[PDB]
Amino acid sequence: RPTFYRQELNKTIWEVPERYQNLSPVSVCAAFDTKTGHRVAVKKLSRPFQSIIHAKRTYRELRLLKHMKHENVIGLLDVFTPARSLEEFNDVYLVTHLMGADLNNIVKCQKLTDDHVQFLIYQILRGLKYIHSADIIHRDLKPSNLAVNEDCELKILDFYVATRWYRAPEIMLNWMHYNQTVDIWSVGCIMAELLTGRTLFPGTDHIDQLKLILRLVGTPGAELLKKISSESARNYIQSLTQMPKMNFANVFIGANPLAVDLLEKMLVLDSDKRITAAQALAHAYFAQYHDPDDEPVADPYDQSFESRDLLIDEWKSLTYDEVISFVPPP
Ligand SMILES: COc1c(NC(=O)Nc2ccc(-c3ccc(CN4CCOCC4)nc3)c3ccccc23)cc(C(C)(C)C)cc1NS(C)(=O)=O
Repeated sequence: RPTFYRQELNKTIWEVPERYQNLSPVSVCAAFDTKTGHRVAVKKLSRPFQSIIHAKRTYRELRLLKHMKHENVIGLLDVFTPARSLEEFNDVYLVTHLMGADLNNIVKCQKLTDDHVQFLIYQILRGLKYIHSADIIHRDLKPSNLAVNEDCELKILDFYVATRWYRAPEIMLNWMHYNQTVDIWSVGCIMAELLTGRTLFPGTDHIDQLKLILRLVGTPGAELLKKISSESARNYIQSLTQMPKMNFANVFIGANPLAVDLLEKMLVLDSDKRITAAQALAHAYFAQYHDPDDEPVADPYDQSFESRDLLIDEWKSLTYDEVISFVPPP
């Protein structure tokens, strides 16, 4: 067992191994990992076991993070707790490599080259293909959840920019039966923003969001309309598509034609018709980076726990097991 030390950061108590030094708030903390000389990000979970909902969420994140092993996806470098036993186990600390900045603090400087956009979007899709192959959906893809380094290398993460502006319409209409391309829609909005410099759908409330969206991708067609069980929902989406339509070409004039073609494939109202991460990676827009032999999928992920209703203490023990069973990668 390592030797921990306490400290208070912004009225917040932090107890971590001496290994991590110079903690700095960024709850998350940036630190210097003495074992490697590299800067890392340390995330302390709020009140992990305060409720059954928190407990399961805590477990959910540890398991998922313990399984993520992809260049373009946040990975777990270390996980610890000051508690010497399950009895006193009450805090969880997770560690990952510290990244330079968000995709938000990188667009507030100047419009990126089309080549720069190709590379960034390619990495998002490469990461997304991986996460999707583990039967996992992000649901909150946006610039603030994208970490990029000095080498323009990207990693996808989730902080527990406007979510809604990158949110898929079927989610704001509460159609509950979301498919993975819900993330592809977000990617489309992101890519649009990187190419034009501006937020594609800058809505106030979600209603305004929906309206802006439908005026661009068009009124729901017959084919999509038949898959909507609810009649009030069927009518509602139609009521929201009463604004003077707009076209793609127009909104992305100037951009690489390959780029606008891909956007027309991501920004499709009917989620069943959106291109997938895998297909997208093979799009000619990415001819320059695409490699069928270096776009890995994930090992089968066991999330049978999701369909479980257990007591807090059960979730807490399972989580504790995961903490002690952690073995750092090479
Ligand atoms: C919320 O839990 C999830 C996490 N966890 C997660 O993202 N956790 C973390 C998110 C963010 C930082 C972080 C914070 C700040 C900085 C430093 N910033 C970098 C940018 O510049 C400013 C400073 N760097 C990293 C972390 C650091 C250490 C450990 C975990 C961290 C990841 C994922 C995907 C694999 C699908 C993406 C899904 C969920 N969802 S789930 C399992 O619940 O379903």
